[PDB]
Amino acid sequence: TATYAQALQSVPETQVSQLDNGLRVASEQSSQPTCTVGVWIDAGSRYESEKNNGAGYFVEHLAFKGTKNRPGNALEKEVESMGAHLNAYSTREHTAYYIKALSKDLPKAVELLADIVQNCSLEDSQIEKERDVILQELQENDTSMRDVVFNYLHATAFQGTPLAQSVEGPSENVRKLSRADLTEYLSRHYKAPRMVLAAAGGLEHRQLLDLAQKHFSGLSGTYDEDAVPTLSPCRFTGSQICHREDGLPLAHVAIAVEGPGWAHPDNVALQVANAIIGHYDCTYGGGAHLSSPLASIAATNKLCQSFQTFNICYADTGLLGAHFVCDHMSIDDMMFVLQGQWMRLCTSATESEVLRGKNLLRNALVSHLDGTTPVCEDIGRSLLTYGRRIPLAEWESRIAEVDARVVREVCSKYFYDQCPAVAGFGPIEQLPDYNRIRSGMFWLRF
Amino acid sequence: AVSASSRWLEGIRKWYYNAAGFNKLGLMRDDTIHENDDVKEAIRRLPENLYDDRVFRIKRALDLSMRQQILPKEQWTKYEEDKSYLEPYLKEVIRERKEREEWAKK
Amino acid sequence: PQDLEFTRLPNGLVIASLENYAPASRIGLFIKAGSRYENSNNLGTSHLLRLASSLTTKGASSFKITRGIEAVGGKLSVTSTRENMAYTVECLRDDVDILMEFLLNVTTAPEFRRWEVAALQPQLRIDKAVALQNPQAHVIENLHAAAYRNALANSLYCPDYRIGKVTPVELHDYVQNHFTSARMALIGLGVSHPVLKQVAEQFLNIRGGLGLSGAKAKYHGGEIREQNGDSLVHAALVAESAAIGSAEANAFSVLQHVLGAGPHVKRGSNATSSLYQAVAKGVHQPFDVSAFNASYSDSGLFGFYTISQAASAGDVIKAAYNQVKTIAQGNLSNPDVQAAKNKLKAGYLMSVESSEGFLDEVGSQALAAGSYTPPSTVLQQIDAVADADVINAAKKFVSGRKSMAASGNLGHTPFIDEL
Amino acid sequence: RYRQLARNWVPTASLWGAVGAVGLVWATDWRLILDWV
Amino acid sequence: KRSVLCRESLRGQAAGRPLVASVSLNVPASVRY
Repeated sequence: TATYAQALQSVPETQVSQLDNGLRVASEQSSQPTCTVGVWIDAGSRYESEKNNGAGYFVEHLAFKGTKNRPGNALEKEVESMGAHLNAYSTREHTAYYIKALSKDLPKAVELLADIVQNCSLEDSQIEKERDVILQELQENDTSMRDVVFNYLHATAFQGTPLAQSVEGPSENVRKLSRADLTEYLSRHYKAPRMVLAAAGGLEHRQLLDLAQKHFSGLSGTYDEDAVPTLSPCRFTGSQICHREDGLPLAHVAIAVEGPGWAHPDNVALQVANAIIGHYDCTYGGGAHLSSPLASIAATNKLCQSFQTFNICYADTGLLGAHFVCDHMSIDDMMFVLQGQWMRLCTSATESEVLRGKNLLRNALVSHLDGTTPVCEDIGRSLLTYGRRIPLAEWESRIAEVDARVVREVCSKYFYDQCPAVAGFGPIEQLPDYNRIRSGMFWLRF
Repeated sequence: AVSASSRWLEGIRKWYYNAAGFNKLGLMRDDTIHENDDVKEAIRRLPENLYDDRVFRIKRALDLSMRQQILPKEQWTKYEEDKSYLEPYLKEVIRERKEREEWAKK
Repeated sequence: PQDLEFTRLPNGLVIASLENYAPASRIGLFIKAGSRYENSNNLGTSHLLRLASSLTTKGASSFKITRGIEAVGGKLSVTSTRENMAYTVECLRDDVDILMEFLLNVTTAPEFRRWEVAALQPQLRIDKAVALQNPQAHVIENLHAAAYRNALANSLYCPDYRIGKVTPVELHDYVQNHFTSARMALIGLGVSHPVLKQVAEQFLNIRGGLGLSGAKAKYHGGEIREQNGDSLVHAALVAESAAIGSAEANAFSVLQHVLGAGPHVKRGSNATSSLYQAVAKGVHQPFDVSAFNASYSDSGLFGFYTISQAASAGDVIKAAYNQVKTIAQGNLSNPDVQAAKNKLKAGYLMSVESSEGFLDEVGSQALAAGSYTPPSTVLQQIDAVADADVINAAKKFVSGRKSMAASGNLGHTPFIDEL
Repeated sequence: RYRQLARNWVPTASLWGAVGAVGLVWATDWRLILDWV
Repeated sequence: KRSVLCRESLRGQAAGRPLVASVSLNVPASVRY
């Protein structure tokens, strides 16, 4: 026998460790076969200037194509030889490269990763080859309404800020981009303490720490002169950005209220809140019986195709809201139910309801952590986000303090009387007038 | 402790059903129901046979009403043949909605 | 701490359990009913069954079932393949009992009401529609229906003409014949085996022999071609692989990887992938291609998949073939087999590095063998493959009845006689 | 039973009603009610 | 529909035990290999 709480407390704690330069070393042990070592660098798209708006993201196509040590296809081959998959993901705040591989392969694993981060053999040929690729990716991204809309959203809520630029970057900055500029980019942002070397699985922390190739460090200040925030608050202006194309079959809407940074007591309570509204698709087995009203209504009345609430969390900014793709004649009804849900939430939450969302959260938060890759990302990203804590067991506690009053007061800070950030990609012809959406965040009637 | 009462109760019931226009009309007690939201969903759940039948009997009924004529003595609905065919369906529908209501308390 | 614990009953149903440390437990009843269990008159009933898992059953109304799991933040997944149908059930340690009594109703007490089953019907189209968005699904599907004749050539997704015609008796009959004791395997990731058994004993004792659907295997070379308007064209080329959990099979798997091109690197190109290299050299700039490898109880399918443009279709297609011909001509050096191997080994391990992964792997094995083979042993088996063996298996593709399925503008797609 | 479900509204509901009732009278400015303040 | 123009293509099917495994869950839904 064993009970949830118990299990929680028993989980393998994460060991945070540091090199002389600030290289951060973390790791969760399990003495299991596979391992996923990763280096989670935290210089993203929000550091880029207007020109290098897509720099970072361009580095990421060269990351895996040569080191002065390992030229043309020597990374992949070796990676292929190793049998460990190698992925590179890039966010507006966080670039990361990781390897998946047999636990016995750490030796050449961590070597490889380290190698990758530092030496990247980038010739004019590779730059001009990547350009063509990028430009083609961009064209492909335009074919994705969800991706088109979610950018939009960020550009309008972040209008007039470095944060509102596409990680993919501006079309023509890809063309223009000077070869010298990737260097400065890397040079200036790849310097730990930014970086974290994380990992999970069957390894011994001790050895990870040691294994870290101590080759280059943070070439930065020892004093406050550095303290000028590179992480300067970003205005999250409330506007809307409607982009009507009656040629497309369905309609994308992403509506938001600005939210907390990464770290905040309100920030878990919110999640419990979106537990309640939930998320929904054409294929959900429960339709009409789902316990989330937007879900039931939608299910019942063929109101939408798929809808999902989100909490986007950034240091000094946050995007909260949901997003629904609906026929052209259903935009308004969907807008009505959702906002409706919000309001109800901050005035009328019932303990029942909050308690169910509570529990949902736990699961969401436990099940994600199943597998090696997943644990590695949490550990890496956790360190630049929330700093060097791994709030895993805390969660349940924090989640536990949840009350129907807690959830109600926490929701009304961020959604009530607050001005929305609304983007669509029409048929938006029926999409609610900015003032209508606005008045939906307060309760006279409806 | 209902022996005499049950028989007596049964006796009272036949007279009301026979007495009622529904028996005379030829539409079974179930077709006389007030069509409301629960009845409505039970109706929808009926088999083609069961269901089409209700449509004809109400068809024949509303036709008689329109003409003010009663059906022949030979062709009437006899109490002993109480097809409570709606009942089954109707029950659940309510059953399901009671549950839903109850699940919504807290 | 405690390793799994299988147990075959008198009925013949398998059950396993692993009290893990962490907070999340997940049951999964895998019933042996795949899509291969339907006939011409029964096609599309697994599909509907898959989608009817929240309908009223004997002890639990559709409402209770869904609001119930919501209550507690659980998820109920009903996954199926051509051979099996896993009924997954996740939830919090403390709530497994509330949840299990749901899985049991859903699976042993289904009550397919004319009215309820009728509402669903339309969901089939919606479901089919979304899954047919990925060329992979319709081609892959078309592949199975051309290469087989009778059982495994039945697709997962209801045939357009059947949709509204899937009757209640049909569902009730499929459950009855296939959702039975001999074909079932319980599997827990965070439950007590002692208490699991009890329950298994109390609720999973139903009789039903195999093949009341019409079990049997057979391979038949054929080509299904779907013309489109899309620039890109997909096509599969496949011949009878070796069977499930057999040496030949395993061999194939290892050969698969020698050519197999599932990128291990984001934005990265394979240097390892022979197919990719060979294809690449004779091919244009934009293209993509991968080794395909399927294995089922009573036959397999091995061969490759291509994604070219309209006028490259052939070039790619042949190029791929030629290269796989090379290995069958004998040309294959030791260095590459060992890399392959280690690639595969790595893969399998990662595959089971997750709860969901593990729970599938376990159940899966339950239905095939009747026990749980540990990873290590697994790993040994793959290693045993001979560098020749690989070639030998590859010989078989080139000298095995061909069966292909393509989509897109097919001006430049080789036919059987073309290659 | 019912009150617990509507408790949040009860507090919020109570405030709106008092405000609404007082406001109408205040806009209305009936003399008898006002005399008391 | 997602444009498939570049080198990025990396889809082709072949797993260990599972092959072309389709999931339908009460909450989520998908198609793997």
